[PDB]
Amino acid sequence: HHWGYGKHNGPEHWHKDFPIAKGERQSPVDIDTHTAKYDPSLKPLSVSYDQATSLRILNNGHAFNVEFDDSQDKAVLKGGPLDGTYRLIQFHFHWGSLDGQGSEHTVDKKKYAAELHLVHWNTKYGDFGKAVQQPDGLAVLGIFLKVGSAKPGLQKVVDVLDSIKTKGKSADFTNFDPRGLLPESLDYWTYPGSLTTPPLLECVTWIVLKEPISVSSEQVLKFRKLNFNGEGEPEELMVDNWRPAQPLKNRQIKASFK
Ligand SMILES: [Hg+2]
Ligand SMILES: [Zn+2]
Repeated sequence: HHWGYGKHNGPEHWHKDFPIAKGERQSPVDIDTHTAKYDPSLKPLSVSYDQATSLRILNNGHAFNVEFDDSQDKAVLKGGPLDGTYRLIQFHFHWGSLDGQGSEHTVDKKKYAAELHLVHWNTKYGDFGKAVQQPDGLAVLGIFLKVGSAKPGLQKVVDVLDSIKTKGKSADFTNFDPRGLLPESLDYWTYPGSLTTPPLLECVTWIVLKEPISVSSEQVLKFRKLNFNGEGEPEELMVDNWRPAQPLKNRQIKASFK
């Protein structure tokens, strides 16, 4: 029926409705740190989130998205391997049922507890919908989360989850600062890829940060209390909403560091 992460509608079934699932630049991928090419020409990343405007948080049935006002250049990403300005439209997470899994990208086969995706679209294309029709239409910042100390800047998100337990529910979520989720260093790996959930469009320039942020056991625990299902339906815990690593094929992963 509709895609999901269960045994009957999970990642291994996606190709039937979305043939691109077996494409040439699918994500996520395993990052082999020993064959990644240090590219000294890669410029530093420029994250300008000081004027970001969060608007709402929403349980969409596969994750929860925090949406931002992208009608103007308020929170943008540029620099790095990018040409042009990309606007932040939303961020979400992928997590596991256990601390030993949850991330989509892996480093030398290592899986993290979760992975944060900050989705941006290339402004030269006018809107998000037009951006998804271009090979350089999107830029996604991937940040790994490991279990340890609590992340202060993440608590506001955790506290509001109670209000959006089921699919379709949303809540106002203004004045949230995404800078509170960034690690200290901006060193990264980058390769050409795709969205990790259907439609799985190959329009993404992935920028995966080398340094993960840490969150407490109690913080990721609240993520696991969300439901894939809508209100009044049989409860299905929202856990393991991640896609397995895909073949790298004819692609080179470049590192901004050495
Ligand atoms: Hg595309
Ligand atoms: Zn994602």
